[PDB]
Amino acid sequence: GDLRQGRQLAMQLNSQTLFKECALILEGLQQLTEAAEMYERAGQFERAASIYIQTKNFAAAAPLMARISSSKLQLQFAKAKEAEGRWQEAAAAYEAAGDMDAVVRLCLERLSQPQRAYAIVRKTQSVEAANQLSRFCLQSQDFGGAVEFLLMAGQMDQAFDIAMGHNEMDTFARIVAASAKPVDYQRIAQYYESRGEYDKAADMWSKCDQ
Amino acid sequence: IIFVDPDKGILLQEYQPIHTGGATACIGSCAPHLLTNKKSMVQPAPGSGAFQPFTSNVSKAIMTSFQGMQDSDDKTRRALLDFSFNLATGNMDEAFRSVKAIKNPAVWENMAHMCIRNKRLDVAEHCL
Repeated sequence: GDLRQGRQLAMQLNSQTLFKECALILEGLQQLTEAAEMYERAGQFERAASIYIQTKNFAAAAPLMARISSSKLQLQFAKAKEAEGRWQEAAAAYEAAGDMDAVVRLCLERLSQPQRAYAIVRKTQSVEAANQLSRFCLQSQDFGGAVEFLLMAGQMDQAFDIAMGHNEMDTFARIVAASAKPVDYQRIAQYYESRGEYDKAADMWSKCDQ
Repeated sequence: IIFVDPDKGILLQEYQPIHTGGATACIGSCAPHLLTNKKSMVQPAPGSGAFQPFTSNVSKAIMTSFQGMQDSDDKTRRALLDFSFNLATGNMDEAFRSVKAIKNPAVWENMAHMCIRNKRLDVAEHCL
């Protein structure tokens, strides 16, 4: 019970070892105001970082961001921010920690970011980020970027039907498998000969060069 | 016999045979042993042609890195299962630091005592 007296004996009888020793021994009597402060003078900044990041005290672990700026602290803080409304930080550390599909999910469902998502997956070309973008391409139409996000998302029919009409027909056939060969030009062109845009269908029929 | 660390993957402790009475499958693991299988049959009654019901087709395969475990108390179980977690994975908190630094008033029968496989004897020298 002499947390005080044992603590002053825990500075005067050590350089490092009894600092951490009495620090975890003060964890045996739940004195954070002494064990935590003699974590840093015992080099137990990991323990102080965990304790500060876990008890909703990310500002106290902000000095310990400087040596652990990892996902387990920054993304945990961002997830708490997501819980309490700051989903900007949530998607920011999602992008820091590679939660890219949730980055674009927050883009298109929480952050209201069409064009951050439309460009970041024009770059990334990931799967479920482009799926959130395929939802948003079902809500908007960027360009060949939009057909990108429809096609690498499994949203086959949407880019398909836009190609059946709209000029985005070569880039649809491109990003489904490929649009460079006479065989694919013939087959997607026959799709157009059945489903409108016969003009450019016969045009690439001629680009087949029979 | 593997203490899977939740961080660094599967980390292995020992290769303990199941071959305990024609046993080729481990169906469980109690505290002092591992509950492996056995041949499933009906024992004849002793001294007669009758058949006693079988006791259990479950061979309790004694576990080998855990020495002084099974004849001993259950402070042994915690202490040295924890030490063998420190064996396969590699740690120091459980068998030593978690039991020093808590203000735990007793005199245990086995604070920890197989702990020499991580090279420490005093926990089997002042407890034992």
